[PDB]
This record gives sequence, structure tokens and C-alpha cells, in this order.
Amino acid sequence: LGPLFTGQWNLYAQNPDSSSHLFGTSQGSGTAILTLLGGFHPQTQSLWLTDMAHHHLAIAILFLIAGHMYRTNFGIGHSIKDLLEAHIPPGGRLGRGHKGLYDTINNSIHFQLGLALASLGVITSLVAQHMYSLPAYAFIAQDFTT
Amino acid sequence: WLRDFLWAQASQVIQSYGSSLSAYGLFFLGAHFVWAFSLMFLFSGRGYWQELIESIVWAHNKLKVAPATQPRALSIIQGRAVGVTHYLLGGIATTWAFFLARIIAVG
Amino acid sequence: MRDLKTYLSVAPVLSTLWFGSLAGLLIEINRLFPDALTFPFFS
Amino acid sequence: ELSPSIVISLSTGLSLFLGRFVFFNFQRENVAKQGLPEQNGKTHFEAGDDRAKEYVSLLKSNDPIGFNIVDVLAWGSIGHIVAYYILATSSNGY
Amino acid sequence: KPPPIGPKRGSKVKILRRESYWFKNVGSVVAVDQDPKTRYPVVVRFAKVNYANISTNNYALDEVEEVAA
Amino acid sequence: AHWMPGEPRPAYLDGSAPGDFGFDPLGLGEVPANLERYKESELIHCRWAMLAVPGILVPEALGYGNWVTLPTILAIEFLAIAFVEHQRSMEKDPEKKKYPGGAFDPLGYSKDPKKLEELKVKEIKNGRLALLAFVGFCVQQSAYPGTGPLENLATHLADPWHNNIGDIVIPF
Amino acid sequence: RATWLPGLNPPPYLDGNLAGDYGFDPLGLGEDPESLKWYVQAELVHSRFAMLGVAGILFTDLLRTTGIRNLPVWYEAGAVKFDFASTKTLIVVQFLLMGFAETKRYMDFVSPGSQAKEGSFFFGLEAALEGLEPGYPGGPLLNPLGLAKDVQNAHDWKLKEIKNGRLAMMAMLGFFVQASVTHTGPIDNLVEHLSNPWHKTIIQTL
Amino acid sequence: VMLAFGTPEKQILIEPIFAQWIQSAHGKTSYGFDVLLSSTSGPAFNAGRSIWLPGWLNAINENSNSLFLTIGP
Amino acid sequence: SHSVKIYDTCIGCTQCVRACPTDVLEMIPWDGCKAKQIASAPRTEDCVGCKRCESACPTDFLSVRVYLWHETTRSMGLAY
Amino acid sequence: DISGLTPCKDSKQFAKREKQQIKKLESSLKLYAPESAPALALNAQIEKTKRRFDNYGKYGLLCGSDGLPHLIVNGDQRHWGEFITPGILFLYIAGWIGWVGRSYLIAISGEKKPAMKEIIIDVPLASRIIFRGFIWPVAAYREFLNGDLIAKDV
Ligand code: CLA
Ligand SMILES: CC(/C=C/C=C(C)/C=C/[C@@]12O[C@]1(C)C[C@@H](O)CC2(C)C)=C\C=C\C=C(C)\C=C\C=C(C)\C=C\[C@@]12O[C@]1(C)C[C@@H](O)CC2(C)C
Ligand SMILES: CC1=C(/C=C/C(C)=C/C=C/C(C)=C\C=C\C=C(C)\C=C\C=C(C)\C=C\C2=C(C)CCCC2(C)C)C(C)(C)CCC1
Ligand SMILES: CC1=C(C/C=C(\C)CCC[C@H](C)CCC[C@H](C)CCCC(C)C)C(=O)c2ccccc2C1=O
Repeated sequence: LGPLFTGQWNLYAQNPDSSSHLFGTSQGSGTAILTLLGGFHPQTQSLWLTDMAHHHLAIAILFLIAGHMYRTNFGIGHSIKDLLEAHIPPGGRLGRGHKGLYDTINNSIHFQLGLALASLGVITSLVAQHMYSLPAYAFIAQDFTT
Repeated sequence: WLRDFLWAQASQVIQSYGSSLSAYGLFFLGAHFVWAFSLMFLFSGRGYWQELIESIVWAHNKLKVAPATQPRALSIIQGRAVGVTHYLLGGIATTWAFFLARIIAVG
Repeated sequence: MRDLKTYLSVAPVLSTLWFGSLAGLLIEINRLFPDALTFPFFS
Repeated sequence: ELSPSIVISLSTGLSLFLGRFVFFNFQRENVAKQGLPEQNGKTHFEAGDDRAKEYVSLLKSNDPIGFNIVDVLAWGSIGHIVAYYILATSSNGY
Repeated sequence: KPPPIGPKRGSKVKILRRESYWFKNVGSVVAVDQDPKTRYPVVVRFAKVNYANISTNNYALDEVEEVAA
Repeated sequence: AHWMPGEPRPAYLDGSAPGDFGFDPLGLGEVPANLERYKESELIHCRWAMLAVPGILVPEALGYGNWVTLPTILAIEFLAIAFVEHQRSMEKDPEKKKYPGGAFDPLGYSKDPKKLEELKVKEIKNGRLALLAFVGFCVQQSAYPGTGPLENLATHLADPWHNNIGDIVIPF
Repeated sequence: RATWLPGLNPPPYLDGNLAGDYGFDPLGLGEDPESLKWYVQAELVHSRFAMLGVAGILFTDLLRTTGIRNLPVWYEAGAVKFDFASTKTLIVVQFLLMGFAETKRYMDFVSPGSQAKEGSFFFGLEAALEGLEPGYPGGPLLNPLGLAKDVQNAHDWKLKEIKNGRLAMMAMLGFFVQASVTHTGPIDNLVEHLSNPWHKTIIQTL
Repeated sequence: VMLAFGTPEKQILIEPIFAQWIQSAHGKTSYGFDVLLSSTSGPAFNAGRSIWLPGWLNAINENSNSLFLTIGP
Repeated sequence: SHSVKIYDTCIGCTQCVRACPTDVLEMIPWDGCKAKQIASAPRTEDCVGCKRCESACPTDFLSVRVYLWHETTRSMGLAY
Repeated sequence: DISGLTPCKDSKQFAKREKQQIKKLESSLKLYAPESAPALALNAQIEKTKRRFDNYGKYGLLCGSDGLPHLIVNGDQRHWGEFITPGILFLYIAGWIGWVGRSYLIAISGEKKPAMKEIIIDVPLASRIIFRGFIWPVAAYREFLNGDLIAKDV
């Protein structure tokens, strides 16, 4: 945590398991925990655990920043109602814009469910399309039925 | 029946591509198709197709191509007739092609 | 006869006439110009 | 080395200065224009949710412009963020 | 009034009724029930039938609008 | 008083505005609020480009710098410029958002309204010309990677009927 | 009148008062009137460009075949590298100049009074572009001689124009196809026809 | 049919040029487009030249794994 | 059981009820049309839902209208 | 040579396809006399195959590792004979069909019972219209500018 608090984050990407690593033993291992070397582990034909760690960390920063967006009991933030009533294009192409949409979504559980299943289905297909190509588990690329 | 009759004896209708028995494999796949196509009629109902037809009729009336003979989805009994005839034709031509190629090849 | 020509102008009779003429056209093209995948004129 | 204690305090004081002095009137303008997160034409607290109750006690600052503790958290979250961005992007020689 | 209240017999008219088959379609007024108590006097005759093979329907005065032609 | 004499001028711009020639073929300035914002942004883009072009050709005529570290100069730039830009955003009078005057107008050019209108016309004309000149700089640096604008003018004046735009616009 | 094939009445949307009508519109293209106006201006410009083309081809090939000047074949004439200028510059210069010409012609067609009224500065010449007519601009710049000062009562002149121009367009299509399947010049094909006409035609190309 | 007529050279085989372009836009040299990551001179390749692209290239170019498969008609 | 409703667009042609095989409908006097009669649906308990009534309503869309609802032994048309 | 595809004029597997089909047709040719109708037809099919392969070679088609011509649709000027020139050739005919049909339906629209003209096709009317779709790319463009292509709602 010296490297983390002192900003010297590059000290967490020093020995990134330099291509001779056997998954489950110290031979050819290293000391890094967060890397962006990309590609696949040569033994497992899978993604590096350090890449997954740095990944979940980075998207954690993004989601923790994005979750401080909408207005709450503390005086700051956005009201989605006014975000929608403000996104009405001048020109009348969309017409009344997204006006009255917060009330027709928040009251409507089926709209929430439909948007949720939309996003969920797209990311499920994404899970498929990225687990076949970018397997993040050891010895799942070389086994072929899973 | 799936292995020793269907799978095995359908090794002379599908391997007949580039042979004299190639129209048999062609109609094998085609009769497969016509059967499955029939399932569009047996499974569906008229109301969906009338609503779709009225949408594309809006698309036509937008271009002054509204036919006077009003486009109507098939009557229900007609959808059933089309389904059963395509289903029978497809299953029967599948079987016809399969039998004829199987029995002409090994003879 | 006016009614015979009215029947010849009916949709199925005229359709089979039109598609027989058309099919003969495409057939004779694929016999005179067989096995065609690319348009080589001003290629 | 960029003195990781000097750049971070510097960027935080910078974010706070940009908050209170430069644009707090713009931020408070947008807060008052977007208004509370109303549902069906009324605030959540005004709709029966006892747990919303926008905390005026935490907002009651006597700083003459009204820079409450929440805005101090805001400008300073952005500050530490930009600080560690500079520090990390400057750590590696890329 | 004893004089006509609605469109003329033959005036090609548009339908503003949202539930009719001929919505936003023109028509041809064949009659207007001059009784001042019926709710849908305007007997229209369209060119293309509906799904029930019917080319005529009664409409109101406010559910109808004559075209500029 | 028209960009293409013959085209019907739209209803929302007719000559009254300072720089009005009726060039809105896409219909962007249909509504009035977007039109006002557009002329504000036009004046600002114009003034920045007119600050830029003499900061390009003058280094090129003498310095030949070709107009080509981060974490300090970037911070000082952002600090110096965000303040001015937000203070500009804090004005609400639109004619004072385009043309503030006061502490921005010394020398008394804005003292006579007719000459004020004529000078607004002059500003907008020279500014559209300078925006075109900067876009020319950018695309001439894109096409020719390592040449200067005045260098390209010398290239044109050497043999203009052989070194022109055509070499890039068509394959041949 | 005589309308392009006897036994057929001319279409009622075009007759008489137009430059060489003869009632040929079997495919209903001049049915809409503004479409007919646009097509009339199109025809006039097409025919005039085609007339200049046939002159610039026949004259050059009279000089070439006889041997007065060593000019290139019309077919292989575009790739002549000029010393003073390049084709890459000439395309751009043509674009600029003919844009200033054709857009002015257009803005007159949609608004006849344009190009001469206000802020239409062309070296101070905002009077020669009066137009006077669609397709027949007139003025000291465009007709210096002014053979047809009047243009409504000049039906003979406009008829000569449009007939010679229809024929020049057909001759230009001739130049296009005749020298893509024979790969010679028009004058070469002519003297090939005028030696043995019954043995050198289109269908004598096997 | 063309197989049923013994003429597989007459088939409508459209090479997916756009997906192959995206593949070559990520480091696949199996097509020879050399654009934005298969071109060494591309600035996109120069930016991440020292971060991830060695591993990503010896992964995507390795024809044993299953990311960005060699696609055809 | 089923909820049959007659809307005010009815012309009083008496086809809805002359087609109805279960005596659900009946014509009553009215003042909204030239025929001075309109259909009513008292015996909706006897309504099976066959929609022969609205397969015979000659109006823009419909005037009689059958809404499928709680199905009982007589709306399901059971002899057992 | 694009998309990793070798041309068919300099492909090995393409010539192998040629040789294999020719040997296949010759194996079916040693069962009849060389002057009868079956052998003559087989020799005609053989010449058809050989000219087919040589024509696919000389047009610059691109044959992949499987040895079959892979058509390029991207818009390469060398391969406009694959999609773009026949694509224009298609769209010209397809718009001919659509335009003569549309002008026919508009022609019968002012009839007492127009539907009987869709059953009993008025062959004089269509035949006068059947060549009016030759000029569809300009007539349709004007009908779009004049406002006659797309109908108005009223
Ligand atoms: C929609 C999918 C599809 C596509 C794109 C094709 C495409 C093709 N098929 Mg396949 N085919 C298909 C479905 C398809 N087929 C199906 C479903 C079947 C089973 C029924 C077949 C069965 C089949 C066989 C058995 C054969 C083909 C063949 C062909 C080729 C035809 C070339 C030809 O003769 O045209 C030439 C052009 C014409 C016939 C049209 C002429 C049009 C006239 C002349 C008007 C144009 C001139 C006009 C006046 C305008 C000029 C300009 C000016 C005047 C304005 C082509 C590659 C043949 C081939 O050679 O394969 C490679 C072949 O042998 N196909
Ligand atoms: C403009 C034109 C030719 C212009 C040529 C030029 C500039 C040539 C220039 C050069 O050669 C020189 C001088 C010198 C060379 O060194 C260089 C180049 C550059 C090569 C031809 C138009 C040629 C135009 C043609 C052929 C148009 C034909 C139109 C027809 C037949 C229309 C028929 C119909 O439309 C109607 C009339 C009525 C409808 O109802 C029915 C149908 C049937 C549809
Ligand atoms: C180039 C190309 C490409 C691409 C392309 C594209 C992308 C396109 C697009 C396009 C588009 C995006 C279009 C749109 C359109 C729209 C509209 C809207 C239209 C309309 C039309 C109409 C309406 C018409 C009509 C008609 C006609 C004219 C014909 C017939 C008749 C009728 C009437 C039908 C590729 C590479 C792949 C390949 C190669 C080629
Ligand atoms: C697809 C489908 C339809 C719609 C099927 C349609 C109406 C058939 C499509 C139109 C046919 C093909 C006629 C069009 C061809 C005409 C002869 C016009 C000729 C045009 C050219 C091809 C010549 C039903 O109406 C239906 C009803 C009940 C249960 C299932 C279904 C069902 O599955």
C-alpha cells in the first residue's frame, strides 16, 4: 500500500508472470497484482489473473464514480426527471422529447423490467461472445465441451 | 430408426452431391424446408399477419401503391390448409428423395 | 374474341405467359452466356 | 518523484477553489433548476418515504456563500481523483 | 335546424375516429340523418371495405372533417 | 447581401443580424434560441481563429516553428482559461454575451451605433475568413505532413498550375 | 403539325409553343410541367455542349486524318500532359469556373431576376445576366452579336438550335459507341463506310 | 445446387471484407489489410505499443485459440 | 361470467341477437339512431363468448363487444 | 491479392478443381462411343467446364485456400463486376418492375372498380406503361422532387 498511497502504482506491475508460469506453482511466477499486459496466459490459454484484477479495479473506480451522480438526501446530484425534461431537442424532431418519461417508467414496473432484460440479454450474449474468445478461467479454453 | 435407418440410409442422399442422384438431395433439403415453412402456417394465426399486412400496406399507401384488391391475411381455414399441404408435401418429398437415392445408389 | 383475350389477360394466364417468356429469356441467356459470376465488360 | 503529498494537496485545494470561488453559483444554479428528484410531481419525502428527508443539518453551513460539507466532499473527491491521475500517469515512463 | 346540419350528400370526407378502419382515410357522404337526437348521423360510403367486408359506417359530426378538395 | 443570390432567404435571418447572408441550407438556426447561441459561438470561434492565424504565419515567416511538459502547462492553461470562459458563461444578456463592451471596449469604437454595426460586420467577415484559414492550415498539415502554411504559399507561387490542391483530391 | 410519327396525337401537356416540339414524349417525362421546364433547360444545355463536342471532335479529326495537325484521337485525348498546366489543376479550375457558370444559370432558372439585381457582383457586370428567358440568357456577354434580339418570336432560330443540337447529341452517342467497339476516330469510320458501304457497317463487325 | 451440379466453383462466396477489416484493425495479419494495428506505422499501434499489444498480437495471431477466428464466406 | 357491452354506435339491425345462440342479448327501444332500437345484454351469465354477436355487428369496428372474463360451467359450455 | 486471397489465374487449388471435374466427367465418358450423343454431350460439358474455369481465371476473381472464387463486395474498382455493376444492373430492372407496377396502379386508380384491373390486367395500358419504367431513375427523382412519389396523408 506504499505504492498505492504514494501514487507509484507502476510498482504493482513489475514481475507480471513472465511467460513461463505454471498455474498453481511458483515456477515462472512473479509479484505483480495489477497489469495490462493483455493477451492470454500461455499455459492456460486464458486471461491473466492480474489483468482481471486491474480490470475489476478500474471498472470499480468507474462505477463508484458514476454512483455519485443522481441526487439524494445530500443536496447535490442529478434529478433524472429534469435530465429527461431537458433532453428535448429544439426542432421538434423527437417532439416533446423524454418529457413525462420518468413518471411513466418509475410507475411502470414492466418498463423497468423490459429495459433490464434488454441490457441483461445483451450483456449475456456478451458474456458468451467474450468467454468463448477471451476465457477468464484456467484450462477452460483447452477443454472443449464446457 | 434414428441411427440404422434414418442416419445410415441417409448417407446416399446427402453424399449424392455432384452425382446423378443430386436432385434427390436437393429435394431432400427442399422438402425439409417446405415442411418447416408449413410450420409457419400451422403454428401462427391470421391476426398477426393481418396486422403486419396492414403495416406494410401503410408503407405502400405512402407510395401510391395501394392495391385495390385489399391485401388480407389468409383465412384461418386457409392457413390450416396451407400448413397441412406444405407439411405433407415436405415430409413426403423428404421421404421420396431419401428412399429413391438410398435405393438407387446401393440398388 | 374479346372475352378470350379478357381471359388471356387474367392474372394466372398472363403470369404464366410472362414467366414462360421470361424463363425462356434467362434460359437462353444461361445457355449462350453460361457459368457467369462476374460482369467483365468495362471491368 | 512528484512529491505525492504535495501534488495531492495542491490538486485538492485547486478543486476546492474551483468549486467555491469559480463556479459554485453555476453548480447551485443547476441544483436548484434540476430540483429534488420528484416522483409523480412530488419529492420522495413528500410522497411518504421517511428515509429521504434531505439533511438540512448537514447542509447548514455559515460559510457566506454556502459551501457546505457535501460540496467540500465533492470538490476534493475530484481533487484526489485528478491528483492520483497525474501521479499514476507520471509514475510509469509512458 | 331543419336545413342540413352536416356535410352534403357526396362531400368526400375524412374520418377522425381513431378506432375505425378508415382512420385518416377519405370517404363519400351518402346521407346525414337530420334527426337532432341521433349520435352518429353521418352515413359514409368508402371505396375499400373493412375487415368485415363493409364499405359503409355511421359517424358523428365531430368525428368527421371535410377535405379542401 | 446574400451568399448565393437567387436562393430564397429563410424567414429567421433576413439581413438585420450583423453578418446575415442567408446561409442556413441545413436549417440549423430555425429556432431563435439556437440561432442566438450559434451567433455567440460563431463570434467566439471567430475570435479564437483570428487570434490563431497570426500566431501561425508570424512564427512561420521568422521562427519557422511549423506550429508543432504536460502536467504543468496543461494545468496552468486550464486554470487560466476555465475562469474566463465560465465568467463569460455567467452573462445572460445576449447582445452583451456577443458584444460586452465596457471593460472590453476601450478606444471608443462602440461609441457610434452605425459604425458599431459596420464594425460588427467587419469582425464577422474577417472571422469567417480566419476560420476558413485555420481549417486550411489543419487540412494542409494533414495532407502535407511536414510543411508550413507560408511554405505552401511559396510552393503555390513557385508553379501554381502544377502545385495545387488537385494532387490530393483525385487519385489519377 | 408533324409530331414525330404519324398516326399518334401529341401529348396534350406539350404542343406548339416550344423549341422544336414534334410531340415525342411516349414515356411521360414531360407530363409534369415544371419537370418539362427543367428538362427543356437540360436539353438546351446538353445539346449545346454536345454541339461543341461534335465540332471539337470532327474538326480535330479532319486535321488529324488528313494530316494538317498531329492531334490525338478523341478516344485517347484526355491523357495529353500539357507543359504549362496539369490535368489535376485543370479539373479543379474547371470545377470552380463552371460552378460559377452553372450555379448562376441555375439560380436564374429558379429566379429569373437573379444574378443582376443586388450584391451579384461579377466585375461590376450585373446587367449582362438579365436572362430575358429560361435557357436563352441573352445580353452583351452571352450574345455579343445578338442575332435573335427577340427570343419569343425567334422560333426559327431556336428550332434550328434544338434540331442541330439533338442531331449533335445523337452524333456524340455515335462517337461514344462507334469508337468503343471499333477503336478508331469518326472520320476513319466514315471513310471506311464510304469505300465499301455494303461491307463496313455496325453489323459487319462480325 | 452448384454442389449438386458438381460445380463448386460457381458458388456465391462473398468474403467478409468488413469483419476481416475489423480483424486486421486489431492485429490479424491473415488478410493483409495492414490498417490501424497490423500497420506498425499506425498511431493506434504506437500508442499501446508498450502496454498490451505484444500479448494481444501473439494471442490474436495464434491460430489455435478462439478469439477473432479466421472467417470466410 | 363474460362482460358483453353494447356501445352507442349501434344502428339497431338486430343481427347481434339473431346470431346469438344463448339468448344473451335483446333489443330495447332507444333514441340514438334511425331504427330507434339498441341491443342490451342482460343475460351475460349465459354468455359463452362465441363472438357470433360481434361477427355480425356492421359498424366501423364494433358496437357490441364481448370481453372474456370469469369462465363458469355455462360460459364454458359444459353439458357435464 | 486482397483479403489473403490469391487470384484464380495463379491459383493451384483452382486448377486442381478443374482437373478433378474433368477427370470426373471423363470417367463417365469411357462408357459410350466417342461419336454418339452421350459422349458428344459429355465433351460439350467438358469444354463448358474448361472455358468456365478459364473465364473465372481471366476476370481476376480471387480464389481462396479452398480454391473457389470469393467475390469481393467492398467496392474495389477491380471487383465492381462482382457486385456493383450487376448491382446497378439489378436495381435498374427492379425499379423498372416497381415503377411500371406503381404507374399501373395509379393508372387504374381512377377506375370504377379498380380491383378488376389487378385481376384482369389491362394489357394495352400496361404495355404502354411497360416501357415507361425504362426512365424510372429520372421520373422517380422528379416525382420525389415534385412530391408525386410519396403520397400525402389526407
Ligand atoms: C437470390 C440469390 C441468388 C443469387 C444472387 C443467384 C445468382 C446467380 N445464380 Mg443462382 N440460384 C438461386 C439463387 C440465387 N442465384 C436459387 C434459389 C436457385 C435455385 C432455383 C439457383 C440456381 C441456379 C443455377 C442452377 C444457376 C444459377 C446461376 C446464377 C448466376 C446467374 C447469372 C446469369 O445467367 O445472369 C445473366 C443475366 C440475366 C439472365 C438477366 C438478363 C436481363 C435482361 C437482358 C435485361 C437487361 C438489359 C436491359 C435492357 C438494360 C440494359 C441497360 C440499358 C438499356 C439501360 C448468378 C451468379 C447460373 C450460373 O452461371 O451460376 C454461376 C446457374 O447455372 N443459379
Ligand atoms: C453532352 C454530350 C457530349 C459532349 C461532348 C463533349 C464535351 C466532348 C468533348 C471532347 O471530345 C472533345 C470535344 C475533344 C476531346 O479531345 C476531349 C473530349 C472531352 C472527349 C452528349 C450528349 C448526348 C445525349 C444523348 C445521346 C441523349 C439521348 C436522349 C434520348 C435518345 C432521349 C429519348 C427520350 O427522352 C425522350 C426524348 C422522350 C421520352 O419520352 C422517351 C425517351 C426515349 C426516353
Ligand atoms: C455502395 C455499396 C455498399 C453500401 C451501400 C449503402 C450503405 C447504401 C445505403 C443506402 C440507403 C441508406 C438508402 C436509403 C434509402 C431510403 C429511402 C427512404 C428510399 C426510398 C425509395 C423509394 C420510396 C423508391 C420507390 C420506388 C422506386 C424508385 C423503385 C420502384 C418503384 C418504387 C415506387 C418502389 C456496399 C459497401 C455494402 C457494397 C457495394 C455497394
Ligand atoms: C404467413 C401466414 C399468413 C400470411 C400469408 C400470405 C397472405 C401469403 C403471401 C402472399 C401470396 C404469396 C400472394 C402474393 C403473390 C400474388 C399472386 C401476387 C403476384 C406478385 C408476383 C410474385 C408475381 C396467414 O394469413 C396465416 C393465417 C392463419 C394461420 C397462419 C398464417 C400464416 O402463417
